[PDB]
Order: sequence, then C-alpha cells, then structure tokens
Amino acid sequence: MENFQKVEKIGEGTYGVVYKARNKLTGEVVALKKIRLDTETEGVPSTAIREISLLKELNHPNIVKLLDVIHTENKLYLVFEFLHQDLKKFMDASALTGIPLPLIKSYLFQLLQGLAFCHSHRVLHRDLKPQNLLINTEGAIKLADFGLARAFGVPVRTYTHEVVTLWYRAPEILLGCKYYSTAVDIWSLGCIFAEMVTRRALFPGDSEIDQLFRIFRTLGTPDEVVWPGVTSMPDYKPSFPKWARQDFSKVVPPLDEDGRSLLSQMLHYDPNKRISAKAALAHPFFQDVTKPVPHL
Amino acid sequence: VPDYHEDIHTYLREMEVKCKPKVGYMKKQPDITNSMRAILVDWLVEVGEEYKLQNETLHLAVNYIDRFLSSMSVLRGKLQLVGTAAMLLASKFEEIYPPEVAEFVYITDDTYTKKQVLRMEHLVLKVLTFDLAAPTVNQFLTQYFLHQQPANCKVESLAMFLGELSLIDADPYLKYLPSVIAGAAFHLALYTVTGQSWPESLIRKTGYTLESLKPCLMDLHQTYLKAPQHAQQSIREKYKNSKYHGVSLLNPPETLNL
Ligand SMILES: CC[C@H](C)[C@H](NC(=O)[C@H](CC(C)C)NC(=O)[C@H](CCCN=C(N)N)NC(=O)c1nc(C)n(-c2ccc(Cl)cc2)n1)C(=O)N[C@@H](Cc1ccc(F)cc1)C(N)=O
Repeated sequence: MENFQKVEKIGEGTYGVVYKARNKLTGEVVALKKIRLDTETEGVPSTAIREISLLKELNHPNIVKLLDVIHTENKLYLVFEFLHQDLKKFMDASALTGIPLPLIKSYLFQLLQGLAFCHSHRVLHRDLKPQNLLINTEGAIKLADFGLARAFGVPVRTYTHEVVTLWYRAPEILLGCKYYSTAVDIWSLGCIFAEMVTRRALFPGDSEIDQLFRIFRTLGTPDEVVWPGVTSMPDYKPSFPKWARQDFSKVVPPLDEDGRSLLSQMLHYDPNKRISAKAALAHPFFQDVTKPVPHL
Repeated sequence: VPDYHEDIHTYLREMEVKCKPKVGYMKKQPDITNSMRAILVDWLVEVGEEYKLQNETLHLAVNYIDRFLSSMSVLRGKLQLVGTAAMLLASKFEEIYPPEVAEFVYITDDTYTKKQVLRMEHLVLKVLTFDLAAPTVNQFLTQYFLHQQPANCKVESLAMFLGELSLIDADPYLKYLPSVIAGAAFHLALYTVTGQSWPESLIRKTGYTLESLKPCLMDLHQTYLKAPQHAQQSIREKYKNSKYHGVSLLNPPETLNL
C-alpha cells in the first residue's frame, strides 16, 4: 500500500470505492477497489470472495485483469489493470451520433470471447450491463465487476428475489425458472448489442411484469411450440396478452441481414436453443470484423 | 448446456489437481487426529442440515479445512474454529444468503467469539491464497449424472450418500482425487440399485476404466458395509429423508463382481 499514490476517485460498482492510482515504483496506473472490513459483523463480503477467487482463475485479454490483492487487518485492497471508462458512459456520449457500426462489431466480438472463456471455465457473470463493460483508448473492451459471478460446477440456483438488474434479465428468470445457465449471459449480451445499435435499451422495464411484456411485445408472446415448457413455469399465466413477433428489421433498423440473424439467435426464448458464446464467434456477422479505436 | 460440458469437465480435471490437500498431513499434526477430523466433519453435516445448506457447501468446507490443516498446525481446542470459518467461507462462496456470523458463533454454542471467527476467516483466506473455487465429488457426480440412461434418482441420492461418506474418513479417502471418488460412488450406486455398471460413456469421458476404479471402489465398498456401525452417524440420519428416497436404508451388496 505504501507504493500506491491515489490519483482520483472513479466511484463504485457493488461495494467499496474505486480509485485510479499509480504505483510510485514501477509507474503503472492501476484501479484500486478498496473494501472496508466490518471486522465485527460480517467479515469479508461474499462479492469479494467470489470476484477474487473467480477472477484469479480467469486470464484473458477481454476479462479485466486482477493484478494483486493487498490483505491488511482492517482493509482489503483489490488492484486491477486500469481501464479508461465504461460502455454506458461511452454510449451516453456517443448518443445522438450513434456508435459506429464497426466498433459495435468489434466490441461484441471481444465480449463474446471473454464470455466464451468464462463459460468454458464454469464461471457465470450474471450481471452483464454496459456499466460493467470497460473500454480503453486502443479499442479493447473487457468484462468487469465479477461481484455476483458464480461457479457452475453444480448448477446455480436462482434468487427468488433478484438483486441482479432488470433491463438485461432473461425471460426464463422472469418466469421463475430456478436455475441460471450460460444462456442468461447471452441474453444480456444480446440486449446490449441492440442497445449499442439502436441507441436505447432494448427492453427498459419498470417491474418484472413490465419487463416480460416489453419482451413479449417485441419478440412475440411464447407458446409451447417456440418454447417447450413455458406454460408450465411457476410465473406463467394463461392470461398473458398474445402479441405478435415484430419484424427484426423494425426492432434494429440500422442492422444488416446477418446482424439481425445473430441478434435473434442470442435472443431465442428457449434457454436450450439460445446460441452459445462459442457458436456466436463462428457467425458470418463476424467475417469483416476489425479493431477500430473509439473517439473517447 | 452441452456446448461447454466437456471443456468444463476437462478443466475441473485440471483444477482438482491444483486443489489437492497433502495426503500424509494428519501424521504431521502433533495434537489432532483423523478421528477428531471425523468428529468435525460429522458436525458439519449437521450444521448444514440445520441451516438448509446445500451439499456443495459441505464439500467446499471440507476441502478448505484439509488444505488448511495441510500447512498450519492446530491444537485440538482450535480445530472447530477452523471448521466454523471454513463453513462460513464455503457459505459466502456457494450460498445465496449465507447464515450470518452470529449464527455460526451460535451453533458452536458461543464457544468462540464473533471476532475470533472473523480473524479465523481472514487467516483461512490467506492460507488458501483466496483459491476457493475448488472441484468437489458433488461437482463430478453432477457431471457424471448427465450420462445415465434412463435417469434413476435412487441412483443419484445413493451416490451422493456414498460421496458424503467419504468426507468423514481422511483415513483412506485423501488418496483419491474427487473425480475418482465420484466415479466409484457412481458405479457403486448404479450397481446397488440396478446391477448395472460404470457405463461406456463415462469410461470414454473420464478415461477411467472400471479396473482403475477398483482400489477406490474397494475402500468405498468397505465404508458402505460398515456405515451402520461407524462412530459417526450424521450422514446416514440425513440420507433417511424421503427427500433422498431413504437410500441409506437400502441394502449394500456384499460382493461386487470385481
Ligand atoms: C466438551 C469437551 C469435549 C471433550 C470436546 N468436544 C468438542 O470439542 C466439540 C467439537 C464439535 C466439532 C463436535 N465441541 C462442543 O461440544 C462445543 C462445546 C465447547 C466445549 N465445552 C466447553 N469448553 N465447556 N459445542 C458444540 O460443538 C455445539 N453446540 C451446539 C448447540 N452444537 C450444535 C450441534 C448441532 C447443531 Cl445442528 C447445532 C448446534 N454444537 C471433544 O470431544 N474434544 C476432542 C477433540 C476435538 C476437538 C474438535 C473437534 F472437531 C473434534 C475433536 C477430544 N479431546 O477428544
């Protein structure tokens, strides 16, 4: 800790403030996530236990690198590689102009590789939203904030009451499914894809029921043909309005026939048929992908 | 599901070798014994029943205890503190809402303080260098079950049962990787319920032939015969539940055709 000079605060994401800091000896700029130990009521919080244990196994160019954990009596310090900003802020500032298509494809391609790497190491992220996606000035993008991530060596049981974001939540979870699967990550990612493309959140719901109905209204209301099982899901009702599957051309105008095709595969209703991150990397949409750098 | 099954299986095989305890460690412990360790693990099975903890959480806690007692000496009077911190850490990592620290202090019968348990928690984290995502018998059993045809769930319980049994006795079980124990437990349960046998699917997947399982299976088969007698009865009492199809009431086979 003596070696670090706090430069400025860059805020929070689940638990404890985040600072930009420089190593006074090597000169590296790092991001310090600092956690207060309530050493008399809770201990090390479970967000930290998970993010540290999980992120220590994952070493990949599209997953934020955990450099060191500095482990004192009263404080835990997490030291990460520094990254200039998140995609959420970027989309706010690229708003009105849009994010250039080609950077969209680069971003998605890189996210898919990070995801694919998590999922092949039995790690679920579970909380993919743009504020968790960190970009630098060289055009890279990385999965961050593994506070909620879980190992799925055994299947992961769903929180009856989700502290786990609304807009990017999969329909199987909204319909009271009882396990997560890698499909929930793919769903978030597809929403975030349409968000970059159209410039606003695909399904910005206001409760769980509003979420479903916003999804149902765009993708059409599921039945047993599209989604074998739906009608026997704890939170399903025979009374749900029956909407029609809107044309994807209308949902994501700026996108070509291949984008639309991939997008719709990442948003299949049936978790069993939803495209995996491995398979998505093979998609024709990625044929001309390059590595442009943002105007940041 | 099955886009990553095999990557996962392969990678759990790699991790399990990283997360292996030192096998002759109880001998280097001057004040604690395999038998004390059995007392502690059985007590953990009960704490887990009581708070409705997942079974995974128990296997995790057992792995932490054994990697810990592997590099740190503990006097008998602190063994349980190491166990309680272990259970707390396993809960935070695996459970949705972990029981609070007060609760863990509470179930030792205020035998340590809330701050002792937290200082122990920190010290376990340091010794395990935060490596908590450990592969368990329960993990491999869960992977194995995808390969059974048709699914028998008396088979599953009975396998889980045998796999929990093996946690109690470092006596033979620290010699086997979790993937090997899960293997013999699966075969033994399949066998006992139906007379079938460690399937070809899983020979090709695990590269474990029935023959390679034979040493572990023999110990396991001994454990299963002697279960009703063992000093520790917690796992049996647990596995009497209708939730488990009272598999621990079922009759062990006396021979194995091995
Ligand atoms: C009371 C003294 C005896 C001799 C001692 N027993 C214990 O240490 C056991 C160990 C646990 C893991 C079963 N601990 C307890 O009984 C302690 C009492 C503390 C000792 N009493 C004093 N100092 N007056 N209490 C409990 O563990 C306890 N209390 C409750 C309630 N529960 C409980 C149990 C189940 C549930 Cl679901 C909920 C709560 N457990 C013991 O048997 N020690 C062993 C050594 C040993 C130490 C730890 C260990 F895990 C195994 C052996 C020996 N010397 O042979």
